[PDB]
This record gives sequence, structure tokens and C-alpha cells, in this order.
Amino acid sequence: KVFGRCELAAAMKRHGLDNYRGYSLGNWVCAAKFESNFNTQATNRNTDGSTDYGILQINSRWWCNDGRTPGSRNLCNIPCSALLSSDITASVNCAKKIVSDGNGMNAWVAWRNRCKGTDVQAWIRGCRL
Ligand SMILES: [Cl-]
Ligand SMILES: [Cl-]
Repeated sequence: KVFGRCELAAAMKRHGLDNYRGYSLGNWVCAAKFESNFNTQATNRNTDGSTDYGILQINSRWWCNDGRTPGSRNLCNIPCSALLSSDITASVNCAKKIVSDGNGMNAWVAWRNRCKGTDVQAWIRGCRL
């Protein structure tokens, strides 16, 4: 599913991401936009053979099992395919573990490079939340 901006904001809000670990909703919308263009089915392969999955491009090296990232972990305890669902619950629950691990949203490269220090509230402007 390709989410609309406001639709996704509202889904993330319902799933407890607004202000989660001090990150306002705009940060999460901004990250999703630049990681996946709001497409739950996005995949991208990394140089080391790991793959990033879903709306927030969660990486099989640490977070999910895809059966082809030898020596990787599965810290969210999920198959990576669950991260591609039109229901973002699994992505959101896994993202909460990532953002809690000490590095905050810096785990998401596109967030660090395209959202951090910008006016992220613009991403939820106009939305009925
Ligand atoms: Cl694996
Ligand atoms: Cl933080």
C-alpha cells in the first residue's frame, strides 16, 4: 500500500509514535517519506547482503529474519515479510525497539540526512489527526 501523508500520520498516531521517546509525529512521517516514499512494499538490498524492508526500511542485519542474511539477528522477532504488510503494526512495534536502543532516530540514515534539524511539523500540517 502507498500511504497518503495524512493517512500515515494518523495511523502512526494511533500506534503510539507521536512523541515516542521524544520524537514528534512529523519526524516519523518525514523518515517514512524518504525511506520508502510511503510504500509498505519497499525493499532495498545493502552492500553487506542484508535487506531493508517496509515503510521504515528496517534492516535484516539486526531486526528481522529473511532467511538469507547469514549471521544476522532478529531482534524484533519477526519475519521481514511481516514488515511489508499494508497494516503498519509490525513496522511500528519494531521501530519502537530500534529508536529505544540508544541511537534514537539516527538509526534511519534518511532521517539523519533529510529530516533532523528541519521543520518536521510541516509533514503533518493540514492533517486531521
Ligand atoms: Cl538469516
Ligand atoms: Cl533520542
